[PDB]
Amino acid sequence: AAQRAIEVRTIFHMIGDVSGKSVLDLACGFGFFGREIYRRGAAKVVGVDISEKMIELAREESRKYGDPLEFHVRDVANMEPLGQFDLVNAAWLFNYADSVENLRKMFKVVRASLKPDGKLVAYTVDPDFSLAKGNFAKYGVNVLNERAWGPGYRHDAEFVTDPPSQFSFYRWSRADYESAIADAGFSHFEWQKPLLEADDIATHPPGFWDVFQNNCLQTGLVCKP
Ligand SMILES: Nc1ncnc2c1ncn2[C@@H]1O[C@H](CSCC[C@H](N)C(=O)O)[C@@H](O)[C@H]1O
Repeated sequence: AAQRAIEVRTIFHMIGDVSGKSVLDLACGFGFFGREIYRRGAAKVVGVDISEKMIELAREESRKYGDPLEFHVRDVANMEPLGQFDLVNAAWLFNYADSVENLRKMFKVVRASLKPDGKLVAYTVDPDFSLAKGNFAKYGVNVLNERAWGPGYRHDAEFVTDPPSQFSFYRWSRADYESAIADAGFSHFEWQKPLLEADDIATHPPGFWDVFQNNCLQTGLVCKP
């Protein structure tokens, strides 16, 4: 999966120095980002996922490496309050909101989870992605279709793995994201193009990254109270 290196680089560029910070890792899966955030010096990391199966995995991972991550099974859109943190990290949370209403609830939960000087770092589907402009299979995500779903779009996809793992997500428009951000009470936000570097260009055949730059499936997003 060639895209994961760039995603990790972009996320940690947005996060910056985590030393001594408290961190809430939303849609945490098995804990990849929260666990690495801790490795780089975070004071405290809490992970939340809606899947009991994923949290069971995430807890076994922390047992294997002996790290102090704490995990919770919760639906972020309807989340029991969990305190306030210096940093909320949300890699692949918002594209699982199945309605604009649910996207807006998620941004409100995030804002309630933030200290006044805190920040949200998020990775999500670029609203401008258009399936016709090029698939993302060569970067690790095979987008199979694109269907209108209310004011947004539904995509069925699969990770280019063995076996290829199927999943489904939602692409909400930039205007709906920015409305959810503003109405949740974030005074500032910035979209972050993924940090494709000269080193990436040099280590791949010419033009390998053209579709990635012309029709990126991913985007970063940083919001501050
Ligand atoms: N409403 C919701 N609340 C919390 N977690 C959710 C959710 N909808 C989907 N998820 C979780 O979000 C995850 C997306 S996969 C991303 C996992 C991890 N952040 C990583 O980057 O590796 C899945 O584990 C899924 O269970």
